[PDB]
Amino acid sequence: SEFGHRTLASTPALWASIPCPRSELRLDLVLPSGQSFRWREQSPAHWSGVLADQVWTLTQTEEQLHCTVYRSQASRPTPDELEAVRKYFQLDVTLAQLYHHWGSVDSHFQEVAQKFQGVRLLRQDPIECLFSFICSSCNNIARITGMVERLCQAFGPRLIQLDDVTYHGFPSLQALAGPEVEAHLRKLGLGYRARYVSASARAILEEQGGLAWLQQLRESSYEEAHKALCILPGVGTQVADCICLMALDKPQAVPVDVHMWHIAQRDYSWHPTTSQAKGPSPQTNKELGNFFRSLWGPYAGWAQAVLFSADLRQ
DNA sequence: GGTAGACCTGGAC
DNA sequence: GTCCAGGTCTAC
Ligand SMILES: [Ca+2]
Ligand SMILES: [Ca+2]
Repeated sequence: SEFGHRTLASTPALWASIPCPRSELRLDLVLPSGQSFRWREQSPAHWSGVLADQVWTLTQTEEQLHCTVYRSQASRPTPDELEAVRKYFQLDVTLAQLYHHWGSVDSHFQEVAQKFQGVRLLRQDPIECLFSFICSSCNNIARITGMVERLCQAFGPRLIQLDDVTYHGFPSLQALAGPEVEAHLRKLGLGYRARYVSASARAILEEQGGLAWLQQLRESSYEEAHKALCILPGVGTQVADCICLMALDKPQAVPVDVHMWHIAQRDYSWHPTTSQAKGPSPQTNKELGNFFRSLWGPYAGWAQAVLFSADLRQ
């Protein structure tokens, strides 16, 4: 059928697959795990969302990642469009190689890795990543997903509509820094986060040099990027790390939240050594992050995703 | 120089 | 009706 969300069976000629074994990527373990909040399983095993300013539907078989895009005449995705999908999932980074290494240096990682293959990091857009995680503060994933959706619906550009779903592109800096946005976001249920959304948008455009400043961070060292990000209102060590890890190419960045503290204590009998406190605090979180980096290496941020993801399913 | 309390809310024991 | 989720900010 020419309407609604497509499926592999429904409209064969509209799909193109990317070679990708299930071992290298599990959509069901990556898309809804708190990295990106804009993907939905509209129909069993099919995930739809905005990717590179267009709407897509993804679904995988044992060895392939099937992709279909909605733009004027319907047709299978082009190589360039697909190249964008390969880049979004950073498929050049071999998960099997990382799993092997982590497992080799962490008997526990190896035990959990057995049942949670295919967990990797998406390479996201800095702006979408920054505001989505500014909303992550003291918040659960489902609720975060709700705010972000309402936000994009209210300030994002309309793309296309499938069934009763109107997909929007993520809002721009200009739109987010616009007048009365805070109040509007409060009516959308963002709470105090509404202020930070507004404040960081203006801070970027009016004090840091705009979009480029943010994008430039992809060429800056992890320490540099993390330092710079914390300048923005509503951005702490936690959010700063999520952004470094998920959108600024800093794979050693490790977000330290309650989940990771629980993992640290329950699975490694970890405890602060250079800190006064016995629990989460600026000093102890920095220490935990260093512990995980020292344990997993340059891609500690990725290893962190595998466990964080497994800890949600539980 | 580290820490307790304010800031918002839909859903859960 | 408290308790809780990928925290951050700032007054002692
Ligand atoms: Ca929390
Ligand atoms: Ca900050």
